[PDB]
Amino acid sequence: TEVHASDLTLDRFIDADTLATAVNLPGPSPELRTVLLTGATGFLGRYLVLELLRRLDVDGRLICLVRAESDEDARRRLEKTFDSGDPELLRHFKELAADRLEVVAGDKSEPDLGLDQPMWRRLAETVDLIVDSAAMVNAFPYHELFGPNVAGTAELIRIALTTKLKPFTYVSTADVGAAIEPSAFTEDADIRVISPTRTVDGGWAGGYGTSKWAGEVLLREANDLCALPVAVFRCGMILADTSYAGQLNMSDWVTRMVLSLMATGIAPRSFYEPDSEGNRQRAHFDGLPVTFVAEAIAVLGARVASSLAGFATYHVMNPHDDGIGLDEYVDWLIEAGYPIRRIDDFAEWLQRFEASLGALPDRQRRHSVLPMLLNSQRLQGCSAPTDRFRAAVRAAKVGSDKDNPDIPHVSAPTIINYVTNLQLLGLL
Repeated sequence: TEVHASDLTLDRFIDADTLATAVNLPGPSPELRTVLLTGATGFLGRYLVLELLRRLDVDGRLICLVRAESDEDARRRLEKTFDSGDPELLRHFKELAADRLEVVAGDKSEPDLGLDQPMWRRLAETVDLIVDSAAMVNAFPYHELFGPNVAGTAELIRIALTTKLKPFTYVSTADVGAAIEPSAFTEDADIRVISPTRTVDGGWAGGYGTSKWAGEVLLREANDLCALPVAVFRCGMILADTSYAGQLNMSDWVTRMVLSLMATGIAPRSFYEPDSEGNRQRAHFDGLPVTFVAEAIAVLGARVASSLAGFATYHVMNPHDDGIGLDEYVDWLIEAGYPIRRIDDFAEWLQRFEASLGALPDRQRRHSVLPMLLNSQRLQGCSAPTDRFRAAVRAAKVGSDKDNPDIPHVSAPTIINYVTNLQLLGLL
């Protein structure tokens, strides 16, 4: 069935009194004291916990909405996130969280975020910035129910419109642009103009692209109606990195592939079409380390709450023409001494690869790329533009290198860290 942008109007989710008051609500406080974060337990979210606490002053407070039976159960579920076989991760967390961290039980999709009236009112009064982080990022079994998704974003927008206007940071995805003409899929575009309609299946469930799309559309509406300051971050593939050990996005294509290449021992000569002379063509994989992405999001979203007016979208992606793609990742694994070899003919590799995945133990096979079965050599970022995000990264000096700040390149230790992590997790 078809869902239209024109149908995702705020009046269908938020009461008129709230919407009317919001037009005359005082514009945001330029002071960043209290931040509300959703999805703190997620892969990206846990990194945003760390980065948002770093941005906050000694008088600052981060409030994490977490799914649980009680606040004790929520605070513990999040404590366990940073107690994952790395003592340095736990030490940074505890230090940064000390007296500045509040964790509350609740569901984004439930009315009032599943919170008591006094808590909800307190949040509406005090919150200076809302950060809406996708609990699942880049997952293969991505199957989100559209109803609860959309209702959730509307509930966050509602708290952003209630007592004072709140800057809203929304984690989105590059997949929003899957069905859109490449020239039209830009950072400046109104998502409602360039993508007026989508589809869901018969069970009202949507793919990653459609899920985030609806959120962007609703935020555009909040911007039109009420001048809500909004920052949308469309992320590409987000990579585990070496900041901490043991932090893996198990369900994404990359983690599954590294697992599949390792456990099978076999890679192809090239993942991409060879040239006329049969040789390996320059390629680029669009991946960013999670540390960078969390930092970028925390820094660029937090500065709206300075007091930057307007609707902003950023393409959080790796746009370098650096010749660093899937074949290089394989090169790095081989060079590190891992038991992986390559078959010349892509076609043979693929027949053997599929067969060999079928021979693996139950758990491995399940967390591999084998379920994703449905092709052929790839083709080669430079697809989607990154002008706004790149300028913002350089302007805000996002990253370690404060002299030449830029979007990083993927290097070998990041890839090797995938196998290291998979071993600690028992999967290899």
